[PDB]
Amino acid sequence: SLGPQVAEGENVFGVCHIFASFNDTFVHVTDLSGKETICRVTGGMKVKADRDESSPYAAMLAAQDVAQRCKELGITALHIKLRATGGNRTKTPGPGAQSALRALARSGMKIGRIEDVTPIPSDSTRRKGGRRGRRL
Amino acid sequence: VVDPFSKKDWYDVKAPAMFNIRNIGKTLVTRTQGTKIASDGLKGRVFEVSLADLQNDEVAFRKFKLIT
Amino acid sequence: VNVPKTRRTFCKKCGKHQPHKVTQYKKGKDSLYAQGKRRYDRKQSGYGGQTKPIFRKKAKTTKKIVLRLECVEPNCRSKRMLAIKRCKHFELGGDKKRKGQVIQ
Amino acid sequence: SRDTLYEAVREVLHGNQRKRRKFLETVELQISLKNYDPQKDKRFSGTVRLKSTPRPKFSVCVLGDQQHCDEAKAVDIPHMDIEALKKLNKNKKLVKKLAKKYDAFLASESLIKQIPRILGPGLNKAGKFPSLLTHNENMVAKVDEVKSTIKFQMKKVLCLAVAVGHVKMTDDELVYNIHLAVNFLVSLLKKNWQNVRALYIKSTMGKPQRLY
Amino acid sequence: RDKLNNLVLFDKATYDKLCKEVPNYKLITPAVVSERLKIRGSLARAALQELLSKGLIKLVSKHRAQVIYTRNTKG
RNA sequence: CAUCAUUCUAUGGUUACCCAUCAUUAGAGGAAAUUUCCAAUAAACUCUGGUGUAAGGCUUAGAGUGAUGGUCGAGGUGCCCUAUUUAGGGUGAGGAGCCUCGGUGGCAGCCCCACCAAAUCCUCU
RNA sequence: UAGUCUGGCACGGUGAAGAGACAUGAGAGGUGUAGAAUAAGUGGGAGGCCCGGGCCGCCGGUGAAAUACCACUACUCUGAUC
RNA sequence: GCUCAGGGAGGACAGAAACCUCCCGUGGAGCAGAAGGGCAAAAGCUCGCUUGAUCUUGAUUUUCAGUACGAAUACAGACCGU
Repeated sequence: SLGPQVAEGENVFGVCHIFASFNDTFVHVTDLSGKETICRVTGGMKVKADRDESSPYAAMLAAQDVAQRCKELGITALHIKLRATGGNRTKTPGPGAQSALRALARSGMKIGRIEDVTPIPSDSTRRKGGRRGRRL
Repeated sequence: VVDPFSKKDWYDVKAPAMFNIRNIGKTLVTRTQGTKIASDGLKGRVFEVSLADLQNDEVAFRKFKLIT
Repeated sequence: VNVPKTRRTFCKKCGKHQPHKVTQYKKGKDSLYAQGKRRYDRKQSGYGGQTKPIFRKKAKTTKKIVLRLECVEPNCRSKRMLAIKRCKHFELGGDKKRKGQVIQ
Repeated sequence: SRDTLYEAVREVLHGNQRKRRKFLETVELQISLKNYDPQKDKRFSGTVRLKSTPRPKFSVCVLGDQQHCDEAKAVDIPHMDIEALKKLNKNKKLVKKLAKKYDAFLASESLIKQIPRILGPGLNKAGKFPSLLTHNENMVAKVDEVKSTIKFQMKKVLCLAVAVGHVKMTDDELVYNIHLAVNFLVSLLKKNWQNVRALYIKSTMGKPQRLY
Repeated sequence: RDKLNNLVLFDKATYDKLCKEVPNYKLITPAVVSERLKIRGSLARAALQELLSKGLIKLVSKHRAQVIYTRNTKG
């Protein structure tokens, strides 16, 4: 947590890999690369009941705990890669996505570039569930 | 029981001269700790750098994988 | 049974009755240089297999509990063994049995 | 353990070069100790006897009312009776000066129990122990602590500091502060294996010298 | 649980407190005098008919439900 | 009548060493939630001795006197749950270890009342 | 008990790199209150110092214990090797 | 020092059975256990103090070969308890 970085105005970047599935939300800051990571706290790490692991509140608590951990190391700004469950599963990002991004837009982190890395298959394997689907 | 982030050297990422904006960002790496070397586990990192961050005033829908 | 940790009994060296300190006897560790254990290993070593009997037909379940009497008067400090009859349960000055007391 | 030097024990008259001071000097000595335990009963205590008058200069008080009154009147002693010892040892808490004042006391024989009251062993459990013996010898018995052995104790720094010699006496009894010191503290040996590495021989004050 | 046991007649110290410290206030109501000085509400009314005819209080409002007194005026 | 603090004494006290504490070794023991009881059950930690490490009165008996014919005041002291989290909502039992007469406010300092913490935590619930 | 598996010793050698040790020669290096003063720790000691002359002392005071000038070992990080 | 099992007669609550007295009470109870023997100012019951369940030579009895072991009986020398 001591870098020879110029301290005033010139920003120090990481990229936060916000992976919002429908049953958990992962706010995970890494470097510019992704190879070395900085902070990772999830929805389920904060709120201790399984149904509100994916709540937008649980994802907010995470991104607040991410951001204040990220200011100790002095990574000022964040690039963003938003991600849904993806593959053959759902491409619409989870409910915790926006609240978690807003949480480190309210914390004090500068926002770099936002994109989707939702692992979109060109052409997929077979999907879990039947011919007749997931009945209820 | 100990901080792993205590022992992170902070290295600069240079873009080749064909691009305008030189400095890309900052890459924390664990120091040489006996066998495994700082430069060793650093010489294959991809950087997904947008053109707008790399060339001065141009399109911001093009990215460039640059490896150390 | 139950034996008290104190016993005003005969001390051989003192030649009188003096108060002793009662403690349960245990075995010592077998010396590796006792003549029998030396003879054993010389015989046991090499080929021939087990040379002397291994007792297996274990019949009795309790010991003759032995007391290690120790003279309290600090010039003497002489000791002797005091073997008592076989008993399963055994304690040193546990809880004196009382009379006119309710068994609840 | 054995130092074994007795070879050509002179050249300690090279004193005018090692010294350029003026005053009362004490030719002190420190010994190299290795692999010793501070906390446990690793015991390095008692006294190592010198025969050859080292002459330690400290504040001495001797308690009695005997021949040792008029025997020590030829020493110029402050000889004191029992009815001045109460005000010496009453004020031990409030009065901010060091109350004992004099860095030696005494328990006698014929006065065997000098004082075993609350005003007595209050003194033998703060330092400066009333240790020196004055049985019925009655020929010196005062100056024979300032003329007798040098002392050593154990503490939790693994080291030792002791005063062996002096400026005042000639350089023939100061090698008898080596001869009758190192002949003992070699033979003074328990299983603190080969404790004597080497002997950092000193003047009072000056440049390094080596014997062993 | 907690049982407040007030004085029906004045302890010597409490009348020494009531005939000293009560006119030093800005209000004299028979419920504050009762609450504060550990005396009774009816007794605190009986105290202030006597201190009325001493001329050391000030009768501002008197009603059956609520009588109010205050300190004697500055001048 | 009880307990502590004080000095004065007493043929008294082991000084390479006494005692309160810190610790480990040597034994005895529960209320309650849970009902309808029965006899259990099963801790937490206290009491007395050894030994050992800082200061320095011991623990014995007599007398004078600190604070009470009756004392301390007499009050803070936990866990549990919650996106009212400098706050709100619970209500069980029984065990040892600590600031001092607080500061501020309101009719001020007394009587009251408010409001901000000191070290509390272990177990059968 | 054959064989089998396993560890050690010998045959059994060269060269580098890393690490944990350890001897050699060093710097930084300790803060119950309080004394004006980050009191490692003992043997000091009212005694020194330099260009005829001054300072650190001593006491006052915290504590079981206070420097100038002689040395050593306790013990925490760095750091060089025939 | 006491007398037990059991019975009779009484006595608030109290009944077939709690407790309290008086009377009868040869053992009809009890003495750790199997059974037999023994036992009433005791060998039982309740208290008091205790460690003779200690130390030591021999002899003897029981089984018996008249050998061991176990168990036992009379002494003797100590030291002890009551």
